[PDB]
Amino acid sequence: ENLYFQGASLTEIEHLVQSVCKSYRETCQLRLEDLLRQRSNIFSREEVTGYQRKSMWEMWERCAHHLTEAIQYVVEFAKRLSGFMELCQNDQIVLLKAGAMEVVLVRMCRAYNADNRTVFFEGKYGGMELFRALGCSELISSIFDFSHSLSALHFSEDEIALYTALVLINAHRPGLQEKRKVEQLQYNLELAFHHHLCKTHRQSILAKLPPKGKLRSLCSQHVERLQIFQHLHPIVVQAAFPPLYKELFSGG
Amino acid sequence: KHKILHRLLQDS
Ligand SMILES: CCS(=O)(=O)c1ccc(CC(=O)Nc2cc(-c3cc(C#N)ccc3OC)cs2)cc1
Ligand code: NA
Repeated sequence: ENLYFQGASLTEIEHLVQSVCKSYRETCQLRLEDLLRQRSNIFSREEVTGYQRKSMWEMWERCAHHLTEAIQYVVEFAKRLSGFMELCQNDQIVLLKAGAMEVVLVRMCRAYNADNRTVFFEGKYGGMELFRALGCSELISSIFDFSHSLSALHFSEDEIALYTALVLINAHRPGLQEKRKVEQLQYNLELAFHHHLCKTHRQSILAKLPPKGKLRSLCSQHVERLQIFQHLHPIVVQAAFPPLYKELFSGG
Repeated sequence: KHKILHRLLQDS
């Protein structure tokens, strides 16, 4: 079905590095150069106040829409990823349901400026205070902290490509039917990532990477906060939240 | 139901 569902040679691992990096470059939503250039474009005190005065539900809807747009690029990344389309549909959905948000959270560190603790949102950079109307301060602060920690690693685009491919191809996801096929694909993607680190003298980041339960904790907190919001504004979720967002985070 | 993911995965 795919070469990467079996043991791969060094030459095949080298090809996998290139393939993953190409798939990422074609699906990365925003260019790193564009994000870096925009660092000087910061929301004014008046703009921040405007976001803070928005209703909780208007702010949740805006953020759900932005997250859904980012997730759509992750779905395209998955489709272009060696071996992914050779998995069964059940397993493709299991992997995307569990991993799409995790991939977005990792990608987000490119849009986060560690110098002033701001994130690119709706055309400009703003601090965590921009999200005060959401009423999930702990989750927002946890996401900013995570982006800060990833930013300290100074990831290259290729490192993000390989790391996010691994976040997605996780054979430990509950519900996988063809677990052994996923395990082999994961092993080869682990080799590709570690090969690239070895070749670029970046193996020192391995001990500095987030622990696996960190991404899981952020995703669990997001689903919990959505459930609290849904109790407060159920018709907002039913009428105005993106269908893909509901399919992933509120069982449809 | 998985209405959107199935469609995105099937669209080439
Ligand atoms: C991901 C692919 S990318 O190309 O890097 C890219 C494409 C588009 C954008 C703009 C955008 O959507 N910004 C958003 C930021 C947040 C958000 C971020 C933090 C953080 N730290 C905390 C809470 C948050 O919301 C409560 C939600 S939405 C950014 C990056
Ligand atoms: Na960054």
